[PDB]
Amino acid sequence: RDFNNLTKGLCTINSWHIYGKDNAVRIGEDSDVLVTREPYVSCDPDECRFYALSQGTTIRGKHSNGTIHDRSQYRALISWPLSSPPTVYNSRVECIGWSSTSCHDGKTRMSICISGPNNNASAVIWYNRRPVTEINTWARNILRTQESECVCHNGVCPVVFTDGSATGPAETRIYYFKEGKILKWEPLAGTAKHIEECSCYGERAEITCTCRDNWQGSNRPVIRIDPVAMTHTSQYICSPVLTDNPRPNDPTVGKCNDPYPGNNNNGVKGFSYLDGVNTWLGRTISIASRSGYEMLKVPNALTDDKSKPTQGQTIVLNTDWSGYSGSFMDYWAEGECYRACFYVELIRGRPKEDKVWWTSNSIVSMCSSTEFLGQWDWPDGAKIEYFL
Amino acid sequence: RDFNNLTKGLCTINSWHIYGKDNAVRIGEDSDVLVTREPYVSCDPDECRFYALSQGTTIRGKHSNGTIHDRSQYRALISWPLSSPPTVYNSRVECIGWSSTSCHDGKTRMSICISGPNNNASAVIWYNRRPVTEINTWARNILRTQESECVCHNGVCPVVFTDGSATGPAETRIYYFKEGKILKWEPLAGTAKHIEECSCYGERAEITCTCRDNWQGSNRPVIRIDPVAMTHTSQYICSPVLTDNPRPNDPTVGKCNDPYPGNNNNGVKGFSYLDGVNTWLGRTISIASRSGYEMLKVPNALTDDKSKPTQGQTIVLNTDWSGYSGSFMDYWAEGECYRACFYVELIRGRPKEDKVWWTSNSIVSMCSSTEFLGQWDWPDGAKIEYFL
Amino acid sequence: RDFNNLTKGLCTINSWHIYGKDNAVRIGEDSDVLVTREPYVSCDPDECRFYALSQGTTIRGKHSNGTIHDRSQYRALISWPLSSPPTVYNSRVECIGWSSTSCHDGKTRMSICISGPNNNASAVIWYNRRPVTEINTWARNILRTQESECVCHNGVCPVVFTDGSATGPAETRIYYFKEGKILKWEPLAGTAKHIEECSCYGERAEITCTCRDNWQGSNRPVIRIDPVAMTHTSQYICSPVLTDNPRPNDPTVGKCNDPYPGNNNNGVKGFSYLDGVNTWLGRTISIASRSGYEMLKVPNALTDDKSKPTQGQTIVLNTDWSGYSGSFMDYWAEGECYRACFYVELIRGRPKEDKVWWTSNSIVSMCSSTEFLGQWDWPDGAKIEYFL
Amino acid sequence: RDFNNLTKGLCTINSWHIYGKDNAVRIGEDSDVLVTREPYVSCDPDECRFYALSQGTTIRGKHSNGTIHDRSQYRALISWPLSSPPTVYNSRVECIGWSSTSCHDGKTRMSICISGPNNNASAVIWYNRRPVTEINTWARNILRTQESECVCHNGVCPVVFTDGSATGPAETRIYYFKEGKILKWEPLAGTAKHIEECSCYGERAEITCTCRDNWQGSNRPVIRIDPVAMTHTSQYICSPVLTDNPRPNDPTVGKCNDPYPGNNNNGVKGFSYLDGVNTWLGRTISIASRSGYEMLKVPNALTDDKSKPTQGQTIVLNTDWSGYSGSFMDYWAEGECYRACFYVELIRGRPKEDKVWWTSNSIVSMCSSTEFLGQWDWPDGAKIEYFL
Ligand SMILES: CC(=O)N[C@H]1[C@H]([C@H](O)[C@H](O)CO)O[C@@](O)(C(=O)O)C[C@@H]1O
Ligand SMILES: CC(=O)N[C@H]1[C@H]([C@H](O)[C@H](O)CO)O[C@@](O)(C(=O)O)C[C@@H]1O
Ligand SMILES: CC(=O)N[C@H]1[C@H]([C@H](O)[C@H](O)CO)O[C@@](O)(C(=O)O)C[C@@H]1O
Ligand SMILES: CC(=O)N[C@H]1[C@H]([C@H](O)[C@H](O)CO)O[C@@](O)(C(=O)O)C[C@@H]1O
Ligand SMILES: CC(=O)N[C@H]1[C@H]([C@H](O)[C@H](O)CO)O[C@@](O)(C(=O)O)C[C@@H]1O
Ligand SMILES: CC(=O)N[C@H]1[C@H]([C@H](O)[C@H](O)CO)O[C@@](O)(C(=O)O)C[C@@H]1O
Ligand SMILES: CC(=O)N[C@H]1[C@H]([C@H](O)[C@H](O)CO)O[C@@](O)(C(=O)O)C[C@@H]1O
Ligand SMILES: CC(=O)N[C@H]1[C@H]([C@H](O)[C@H](O)CO)O[C@@](O)(C(=O)O)C[C@@H]1O
Ligand SMILES: [Ca+2]
Ligand SMILES: [Ca+2]
Ligand SMILES: [Ca+2]
Ligand SMILES: [Ca+2]
Repeated sequence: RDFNNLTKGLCTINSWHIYGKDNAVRIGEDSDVLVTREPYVSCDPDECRFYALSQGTTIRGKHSNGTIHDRSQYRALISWPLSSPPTVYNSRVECIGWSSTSCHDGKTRMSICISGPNNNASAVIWYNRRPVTEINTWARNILRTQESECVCHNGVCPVVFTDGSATGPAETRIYYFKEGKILKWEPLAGTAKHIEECSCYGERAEITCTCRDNWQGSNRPVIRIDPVAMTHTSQYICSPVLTDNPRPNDPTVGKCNDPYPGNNNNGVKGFSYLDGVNTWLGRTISIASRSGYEMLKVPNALTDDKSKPTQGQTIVLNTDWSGYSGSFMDYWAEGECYRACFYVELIRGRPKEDKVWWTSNSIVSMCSSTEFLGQWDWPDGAKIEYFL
Repeated sequence: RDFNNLTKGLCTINSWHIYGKDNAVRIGEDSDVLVTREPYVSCDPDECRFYALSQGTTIRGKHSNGTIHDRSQYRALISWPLSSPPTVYNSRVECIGWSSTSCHDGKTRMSICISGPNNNASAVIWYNRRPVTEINTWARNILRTQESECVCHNGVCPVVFTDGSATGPAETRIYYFKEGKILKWEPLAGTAKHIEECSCYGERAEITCTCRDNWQGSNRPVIRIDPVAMTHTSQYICSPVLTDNPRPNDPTVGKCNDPYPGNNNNGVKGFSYLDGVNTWLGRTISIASRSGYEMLKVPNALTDDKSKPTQGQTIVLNTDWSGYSGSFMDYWAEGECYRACFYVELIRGRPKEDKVWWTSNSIVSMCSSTEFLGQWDWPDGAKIEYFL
Repeated sequence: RDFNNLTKGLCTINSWHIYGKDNAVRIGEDSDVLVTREPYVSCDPDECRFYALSQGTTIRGKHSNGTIHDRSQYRALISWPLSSPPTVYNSRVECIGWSSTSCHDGKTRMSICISGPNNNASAVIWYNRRPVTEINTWARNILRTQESECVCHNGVCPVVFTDGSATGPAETRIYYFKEGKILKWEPLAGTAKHIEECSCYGERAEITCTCRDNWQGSNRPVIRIDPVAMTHTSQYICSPVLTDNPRPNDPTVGKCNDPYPGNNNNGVKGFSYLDGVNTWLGRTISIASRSGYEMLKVPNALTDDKSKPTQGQTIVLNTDWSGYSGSFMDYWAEGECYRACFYVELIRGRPKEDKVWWTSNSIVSMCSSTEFLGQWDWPDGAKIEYFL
Repeated sequence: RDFNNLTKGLCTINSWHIYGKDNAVRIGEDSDVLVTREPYVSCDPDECRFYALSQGTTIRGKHSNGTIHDRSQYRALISWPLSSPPTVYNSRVECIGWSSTSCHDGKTRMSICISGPNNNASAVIWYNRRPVTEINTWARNILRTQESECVCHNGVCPVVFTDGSATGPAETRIYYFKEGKILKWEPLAGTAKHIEECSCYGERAEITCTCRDNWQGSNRPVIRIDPVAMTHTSQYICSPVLTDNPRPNDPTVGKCNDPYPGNNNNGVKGFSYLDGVNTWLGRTISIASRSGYEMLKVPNALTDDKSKPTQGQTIVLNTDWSGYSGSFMDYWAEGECYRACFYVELIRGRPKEDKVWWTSNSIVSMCSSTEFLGQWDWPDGAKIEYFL
């Protein structure tokens, strides 16, 4: 009933514990599970849920053929109970479209879906499950947003959008929403040169987003937002522990204010928690494909251009498929600190497994522990041969 | 807890944004989706839902054979969560029958289903999910009603019924319900010559219904209802932009008080928003079949017999199947005006696609934006060949 | 929150309107619908539901083979939303067993299931969805009860049980429950000679049950219960309009205090509303099998041994299968009178349709109207050939 | 809203009445039922539910192949409505892992799941459906817990864990949780020599757990816990009525403080109610396999090393498969005493039925009656041949 404020710091991250896993592809082999991609997790004050972009067809359905494609009229933001699969029967549609974000402000939820042709897309902003505001494309080139949850502070929920080229300069804007209405927007500033798919979290009245530089950067750009002043800055993770994909091999020195070069015109959505010595980065294990997943403790990664790992945890083996990854937290949990969480999208099917005509995924997520817990690896678990 | 009153005017309609889409036929290829037709959308104070007439069988079911037929003992008004498909497992039965309307009065919902043989049908009026009033056929020839939501003002919810010929004069009545009980009824008056399937909306204490003249009219008849005085008038859309189907080509001058001739004994359910310069008409793109769908801004369409379009938006391409269309609004949304919405029924199967033995549909709906948003088209999306 | 009292009389029954229909066999041809039999309907203060005895298998399932049998360890009382089918996914288990009754007292629901071998059955009485009281077989021969709803007055809910022979004298008891606990029980008294499967309703502080005399009677026995005094009487419907099945042809004079002879050791569950001139009897149309269903207005049927029909309504054609029938009312509806309702079980499969190895049913129900409504017939609607 | 206290004694157990049965394997032959094992039952103040460890696949699914294995990344604690089957669509995930316990403290529920590799497992303790505490393996050898409900008193919920060898001494700890946080833990004390899979219940401020001595004991070890002092003792059931499996034949004298020998390195989860003369033991009927199930009244079983049965009830015939068994009660029921309940896991498939490639189960549960009720037997009911 009151707006949530980001009054807590991050809990100390000494390891990662299992939080949720839906095993959707394994289950959907013989049940009515929707084809998805671009998943995430997001909490309300009373419940945490899985989110994704449906493809408007089940995996066993004949319409799963062609679901490698990102943008169609048959996609929607859906949510469903934590660690359940996204089924026809339990999935709740938040809005229609092929790019999305969602977050709860303490009173109710804002959800945003973008749809349309590449040269004529529009965002619709829903609040309390009703449409409130619409925003037309400004650069006529795939208006797109975070693909993971936004974050609110005292009713203000900033959102990062990009419109324009994926392979060159583009037009990124930060919109400050309150009750679904635009209070303010700003063009991107600071030293980040290209922004896509920001993964955001909040602590002590500041919002930190780790994004994707698709054009040039194999280091990740970072936007930090003041939701009270409604202003921001941007830079890159200084660390030579490079966290995009594909990427070149790790150097000994990163770049703070420019893209680390070697790979152009590609990338993957990812995240980090940047908190002094309590800093952890996620990356694919493979430098070449969306394969494996690990967390690395890299003290002062944001500001130290020579920072290297001091601790890690494997999440997905390099012999298993990963995908997108992003940040969320339960802002309504008990205790004195916010417990960092993340999910990894485990992509199955095309293009890496082309004996099937579909592309989908399942989800695994973890939250931080102050213990030093033993590690397991967490693969999707399905046998593609079963679908043949 | 208090009855809703129609105290707001329409918001300015500068374009249409995507509101919901269930992709039911695509999904139902490989999941337990009910065969439907005659869908619509209707809001409660806390939730908006999809509605339709079930055929009492799934699409993949063997009993889907013969579902081209309109009236059987196996039909029911069902509702289900917005943008979900109507499945066996999530569909809520409102009442039994093969013609329906439904609306929430601010306190609770009235639903009306008609059933019976052609010469002996009866309406049952449910209120708060209990049967309250029954009305026997008066002309012994397919008692039938709106096939989209009714509208209430201070507890009074008028409903348009017709009984008698589809190809000649018939007996249309306006019933004024309150808490499921008949306060009053009137025979149709004014200059409309035949009435079927009224699509209604409310603003500033007046209810406007755009209907179907099946007998002679390719322009659409309009009934306007005063729910306080419980009186009405009727006429036609004066505009030469003709909105029934099938229809002749558009002339340069319409008819205000008579059917525009050229096509007899056929039609399709449709709608309009008639609000001075803020007037938008829906129509099929094709003059010959239920094919394509567009919105056209036609200032003063109701009263100006030479009014032509000043703006439009394609909703469904002429190379895709459409169907019935109708009006609803979220009367319980925030803000200072009512946002116009509509749905289009996207019919698949018979008679146009006769390699399958069924007829069903999916739903797409839009609401108005005060922005000038880019357009997409929104087809059903299923491949009939998959069902062979 | 207070116990319901039976303070109203019956509404005037001038005809019957459609109330609910699940089309379960049609739907279950291609969806996960449970095999059932012995269905009924029962209301809570906020909701009316369908009830039946599951067979613990779907209709398309291989375990549907053998479901002609009445009593197994795999049966349960289930309930589900009105006019939905009883599916694996929406069916709520009330208790385990192969004979049941259920009713809401205004505060919460009592449900009773009997299970066990023929010579060692026991009833368990649940109240507020917890087990409270148990009753062991007293005659060691299929302890059994109503197979339709019980009725409560000020917290007292009487229930009719029988234990002993189906083809000879047996031991019938009336148990008076309050909050799941036995206040009192009585052995059957009056002139009814054999009692099974009582269909009960309540009005003006009196409960009337129309039952099945399996041993000798083709007229139906009637128990009338005073739930305040906790006493009862019994007799037969005096009317020569005979309402059991199988039965001989109607005579011109019935029997008030003895079984009307001609058919031994068989019958079907049925019901009536006995209310002076406002008296309506249900029966199968066929005298030989569970085929067709009609309602007949038979003024003073209970007390007039020459009473004949003055009005009727066909519910199911004689060319369609029927089955069990029973009474319920919405005791929590608005208005000044209780509206009589009933359901008919539409049995499909064995023994009448033996090309399938299963037996199941769907449900149709009607409530009374004070109008003289036109009639339709309401068959199950499934094609058995589809299941071959 | 207040913590529950164990203020009542056990009701007198004169027999066992049927409480719930899901028939999951029968149903899942033709519906989307999850593969499970290690089930139990547990009540909240408003609802009792079935619980089990999913295998993250349906039974008909191709991924059911290999589900004989106990520990994978695809397992989760799920719960679902009482006597329903665990389906994809109705199952709620409590946490991720391959060993679990769960209990409600009167205010909210604690659930515990352990996951990880054998040498590096960890428990996560959820409370109010959020992760609160984590515990790393202490002996690096399959950290594991009860596989049935825990019990709380004034907010304190003790839990028994074991880590280390299954075939030798191991390290068992009793953790005392309150609101998901560790108040205290103790190493196992008393004369029990090996502890696994404790089945617990509470009465008069004391918690009694009957466990599994896998290493040496065919009598069952017992831990009794004081949740106020947070202290415990342990011993064995003195009775010569031996209740583990496999086991040697019953002797005439048991052992109170040592394992009864004859069978090493194997066992099954089981339970008892130890209450002076009101003492009942469950066991498999077979001494060799998980076959049959009976309850035996064995006065003073705990303390009398010559105690023999005075009464019994067969639950599952020796010609039917059983499995794990455990205790729960509805601590929130009305009345003056706690009614003892239990479930039996009915395992189907491997290793005993190896013509199928899966292993799963269904559930049956009973609660005590103060009547002397007739008995039935309660098999799983599925035909394995149907799955071939
Ligand atoms: C809105 C949209 O189409 N987003 C798509 C993006 C963009 O193509 C890139 O961010 C380049 O801008 O990336 C994906 O293709 C990918 O890499 O898996 C998936 C995603 O659906
Ligand atoms: C999941 C999986 O099998 N990953 C393998 C990948 C992929 O096969 C290709 O990168 C895709 O083209 O290749 C590796 O050489 C790599 O990139 O580190 C090794 C890894 O074992
Ligand atoms: C009650 C009823 O049968 N309504 C049917 C109507 C009427 O036939 C026409 O309005 C003529 O009166 O139109 C349809 O056939 C149609 O055109 O798709 C469908 C609809 O189910
Ligand atoms: C969805 C679709 O394919 N529509 C086509 C229709 C139909 O084929 C017929 O009208 C049905 O008989 O025909 C058109 O000539 C028309 O009417 O404008 C062109 C349009 O492309
Ligand atoms: C408890 C029980 O077995 N009830 C069964 C009864 C009894 O056999 C009769 O009432 C004779 O007592 O009738 C049926 O067989 C029937 O006629 O369709 C179905 C029902 O399940
Ligand atoms: C549903 C149905 O087909 N009913 C028919 C029944 C059954 O075939 C047999 O009674 C069953 O053995 O037979 C009749 O002669 C009858 O009894 O009145 C006519 C009726 O048309
Ligand atoms: C955590 C774990 O693996 N538990 C497994 C246990 C242990 O192996 C034994 O208790 C020996 O410690 O027993 C089972 O194998 C069994 O006997 O059916 C099933 C269960 O899943
Ligand atoms: C369910 C079942 O069939 N149980 C039978 C079992 C099993 O076949 C084997 O014990 C498994 O190997 O064997 C018995 O000799 C036994 O142990 O008492 C008899 C019993 O009838
Ligand atoms: Ca990049
Ligand atoms: Ca027309
Ligand atoms: Ca009889
Ligand atoms: Ca053992």
